[PDB]
Amino acid sequence: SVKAQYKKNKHRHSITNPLAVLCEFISQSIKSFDRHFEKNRNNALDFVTKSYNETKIKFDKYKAEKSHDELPRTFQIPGYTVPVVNVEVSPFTIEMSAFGYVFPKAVSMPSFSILGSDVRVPSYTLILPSLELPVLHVPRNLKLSLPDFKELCTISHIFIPAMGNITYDFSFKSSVITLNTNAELFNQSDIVAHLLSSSSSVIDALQYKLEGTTRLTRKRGLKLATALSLSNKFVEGSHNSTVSLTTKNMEVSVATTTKAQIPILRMNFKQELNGNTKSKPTVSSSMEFKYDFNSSMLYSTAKGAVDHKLSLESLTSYFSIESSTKGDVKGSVLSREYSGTIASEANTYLNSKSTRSSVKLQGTSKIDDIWNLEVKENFAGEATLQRIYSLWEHSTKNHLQLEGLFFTNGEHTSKATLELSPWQMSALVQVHASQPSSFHDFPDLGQEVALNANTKNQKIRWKNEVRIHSGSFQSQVELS
Amino acid sequence: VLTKYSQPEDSLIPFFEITVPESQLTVSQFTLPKSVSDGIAALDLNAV
Repeated sequence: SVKAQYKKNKHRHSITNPLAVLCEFISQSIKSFDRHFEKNRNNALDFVTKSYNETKIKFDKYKAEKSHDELPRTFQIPGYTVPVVNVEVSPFTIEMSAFGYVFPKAVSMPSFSILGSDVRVPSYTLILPSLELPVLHVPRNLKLSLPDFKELCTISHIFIPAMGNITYDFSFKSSVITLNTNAELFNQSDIVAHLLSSSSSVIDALQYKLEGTTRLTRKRGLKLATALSLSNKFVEGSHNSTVSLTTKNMEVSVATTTKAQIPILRMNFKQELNGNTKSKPTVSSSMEFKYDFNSSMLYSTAKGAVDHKLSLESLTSYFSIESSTKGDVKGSVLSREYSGTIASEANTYLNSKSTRSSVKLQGTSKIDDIWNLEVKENFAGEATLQRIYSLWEHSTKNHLQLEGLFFTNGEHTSKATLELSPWQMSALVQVHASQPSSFHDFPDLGQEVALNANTKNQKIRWKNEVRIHSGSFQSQVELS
Repeated sequence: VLTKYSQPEDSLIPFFEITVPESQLTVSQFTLPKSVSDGIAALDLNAV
């Protein structure tokens, strides 16, 4: 028996949404434009008086005006009526002075009469001097102020569905299986959802319970709170997501909790996310993961934990970022122990004056007591508006082989640093930190560079040493 | 800003050094998504 009944409701809420906040907003720019206009007039002022200086002595005194005068250009447009869209166009008059060359004159245009609020007629009054008289003076005080655009500042009906209940139940009868899944949804004003699935069977794996709630309001922010829970013998899930919008501040809480029920692999993790943000945005992320491997047939097992913690501080003053994670793991494979772990720490501080970055890394892993000691994978660098410093990776490698004659191996560098400042340049590089071993005395190296520069002051030291079997060579170079 | 005739220790050539001292540029407080206004139009981000 399958149910899909649905009570149709075409009615909807029409929430009025104001737009006048936008309507005044651009209008605010207009007022600035208004004063900007008089600034333009000031620029025009810097010419107008001078232009007056070029008019009188050419027109008022010299006989060069009032010769074959013409009627001033006056163009009239009668108003019109449009009943379909109901628009009244007022008569419009355009005036140019006849004297000169189509020089603009005083223009004045009011607003028209239309239907609704779609466009705005540019009603203004600009006054400009006429060349028919020698006196030219643009009124700086008289500016041009256009009316603000009224593009439906209060007319807007956001449509919100006013719905019934979405009903869908699935029920089936048999002799070995019994499923009764019910899904319902409430849509009258807000978002209220819940799912229920009931499974009954002879087999334990086929019999379980699934349920979940989902709520989302709209009246006061979009506050969501969805939690899930699975009742199964093999999957035990508890997922918790709540997003709260209190119309002033947002909150996110993700409590993810699920565990595995596999006999040969006991995995158990955990996820928590709280993106809290009230005054300064911040991130609280810490990822948790545990696992348990055991293979009797393959005589292998693995047991470790992997975790991370993320810290973020979006502070208005500075921004410091914190991250670290651990990849710990242990195991035994064919009567041979397995090890290996990871440690991370990347500290990166930023500022408008100085920045620092140091990366600390740990990868000490061994394969059955072999090839280990990978330590000190750190490097640091600092940049200031007075000094620069860098010391990059200078790790060490010292590993042991358990097959043969206990062969030792590993080659690495020493510290090697760069120092920068006005009048002081330093390059102090010691490198070639090798490890001699068996098989005819593996070479032992080493190299030192001392560069010290203060413009003309130049100290250069270069030392090298090489060791092979039953011999050696060393060389030095010095510039003072 | 100072100007001085000097003789460097690691440079046998005398020079003239013009030095602008340290400056502390002042960056006044400002507001972020509450109500922005750049001298042209007041924009209320909270209202929108």
